[PDB]
Amino acid sequence: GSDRTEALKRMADALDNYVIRGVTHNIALLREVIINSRFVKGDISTKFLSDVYPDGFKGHMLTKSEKNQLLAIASSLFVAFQLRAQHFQEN
Amino acid sequence: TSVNERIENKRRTALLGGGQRRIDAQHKRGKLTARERISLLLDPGSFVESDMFVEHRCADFGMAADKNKFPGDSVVTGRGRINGRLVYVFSQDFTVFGGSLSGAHAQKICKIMDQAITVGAPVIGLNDSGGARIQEGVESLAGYADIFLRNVTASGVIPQISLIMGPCAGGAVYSPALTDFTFMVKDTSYLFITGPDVVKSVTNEDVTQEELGGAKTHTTMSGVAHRAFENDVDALCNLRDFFNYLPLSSQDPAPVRECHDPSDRLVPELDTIVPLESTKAYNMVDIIHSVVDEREFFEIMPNYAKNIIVGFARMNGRTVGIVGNQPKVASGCLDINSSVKGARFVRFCDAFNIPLITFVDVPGFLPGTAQEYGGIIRHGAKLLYAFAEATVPKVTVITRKAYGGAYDVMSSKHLCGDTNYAWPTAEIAVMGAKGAVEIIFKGHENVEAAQAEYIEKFANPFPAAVRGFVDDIIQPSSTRARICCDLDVLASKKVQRPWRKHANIPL
Ligand SMILES: CC(=O)SCCNC(=O)CCNC(=O)[C@H](O)C(C)(C)COP(=O)(O)OP(=O)(O)OC[C@H]1O[C@@H](n2cnc3c(N)ncnc32)[C@H](O)[C@@H]1OP(=O)(O)O
Ligand SMILES: *C(=O)CCCC[C@@H]1SC[C@@H]2NC(=O)N[C@@H]21
Repeated sequence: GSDRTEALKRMADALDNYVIRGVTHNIALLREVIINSRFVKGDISTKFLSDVYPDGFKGHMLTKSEKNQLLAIASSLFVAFQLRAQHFQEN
Repeated sequence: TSVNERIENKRRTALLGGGQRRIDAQHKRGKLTARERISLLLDPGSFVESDMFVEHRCADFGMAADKNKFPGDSVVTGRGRINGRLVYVFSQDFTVFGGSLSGAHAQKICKIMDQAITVGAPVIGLNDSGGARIQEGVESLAGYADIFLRNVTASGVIPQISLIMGPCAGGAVYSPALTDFTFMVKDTSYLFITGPDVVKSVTNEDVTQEELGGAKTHTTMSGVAHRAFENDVDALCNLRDFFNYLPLSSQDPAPVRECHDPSDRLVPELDTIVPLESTKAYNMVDIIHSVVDEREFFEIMPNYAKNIIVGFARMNGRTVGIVGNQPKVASGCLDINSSVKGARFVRFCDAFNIPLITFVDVPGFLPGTAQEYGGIIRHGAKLLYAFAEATVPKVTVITRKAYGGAYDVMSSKHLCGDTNYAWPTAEIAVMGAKGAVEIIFKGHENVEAAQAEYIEKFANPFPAAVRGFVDDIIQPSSTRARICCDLDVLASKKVQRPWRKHANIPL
């Protein structure tokens, strides 16, 4: 991108639109590191990951608003399948 | 006391059934009541209860006592809808005389059986019974006979589904044998004629309740139950999903539902599934999941006769049945157990106008005295018969092996098939190169040199295709597109057959 924020935002978007299924991949780790406040500011050392994840990688941690969005999306998608299940060709 | 007060008092008792203390025990054991199960199964508010005020008329052995007068007489019957589609249900209530069958009990079930046949709607039974009610004696035996007569009459007319939600003993254990699918609940449901008490008394054998007739036995070893589910809530959730596959009656075409999965997409993942080396197995399920709409597949008997895969799926919205081999198990060979499961599935789908898709990869039959003495010949004829007599669209794709008589058993084109596709890895022959060449050139010199020439000419799908056995040889990635095209034009197919009172299956 033209600047540091544009390239990072575009990377975040590419990772969420990148479909890998059949194996275990490391997208969750890449998606969280690039959005880390130290990475965006640039306070990165060669041992960065060892201090951020001293007990291992745990996955993306949700905040209050993100949990509400995840619950709303999962609930709306659940209902969308329940409604599709009722649309038959008329007998 | 007014009549309205008496009516209200009967309504309250009918809802409690066997009483609150029994209901409390019902939950302690981890079971739902008969009415709670229906509320989960059917669309909210759609259920209408029939004959809620019927009571038994037996007066002998103290049955005339007020303490025995349970409105509903141990069954909840009525009608409703699942996703807007009409279905009839009944559920046996274990808290009232142990769920035992009375004369009036059967009568109510028969009533539902008759309305469903007349209109053309499926019947779903939730069975849980301790057997015949001995206080009435022979009245309950007539009850079973009348139910059996309806279950036979309804065969091929309306789907019949039986979900077992508890123990089942005596004559009751035969109704799931007449219906089309039997499902169970793990560690909760049982199917047996006599209990362990009789086995110990008759013969010197030691067995417990789970070993004799538990859900794990019937879904893994005897081949009686089509699938067991972990608990009551999950069992009914999957039952609603299963229901959505089937037509309401055999007079109806396979249901077609809204579908977002483009019918003309390719599946590149198929081109490399089948190894070039003949001794390397692969998972047939990977092919099935990639072809079917949105990768949804409903597998039947996942733990029984694993060498053959049968189940339900949709393609372009239309329900289809899928049958295929599993090369991972017993090299993909046919045996007694696989023929029984296959023939039963094929026949149901034909009766209710559900197209068949066949994925062939079968090297022959399982050899050995275990199968010879078991009647492998008599049993293999069941699958050949089920395909040969089918009148619904049949689309066969051969993914790799098809040796010997198994070629024709697995729905070959000459059994009135509609289309037959081969992948480039398919090989159709009476037997493999080793057997065929050593037999043809028996006692000759330089057999291995002759084998090299034989393999180059015959170890491929071409000597069959050039004779009209195969309609095309397709890149595997296009399989879904080809099948979708055939299904949407064979759906209007009609054929005639000579009249016969009934079919005569080899048994
Ligand atoms: C040969 C043939 O095919 S005919 C078979 C005849 N079948 C029967 O009569 C039932 C078989 N034997 C039994 O009764 C067994 O106990 C079974 C099959 C009901 C299973 O027993 P369980 O699941 O443990 O239920 P259990 O018998 O403990 O239930 C007890 C209650 O149910 C009722 N009950 C149990 N068995 C029967 C029965 N055979 N008939 C009528 N009511 C029964 C009792 O009223 C008893 O009352 P309670 O609430 O005060 O205890
Ligand atoms: C080697 O011993 C040859 C084994 C036979 C190959 C398989 S096993 C069962 C099927 N029957 C048959 O003739 N071929 C198949």
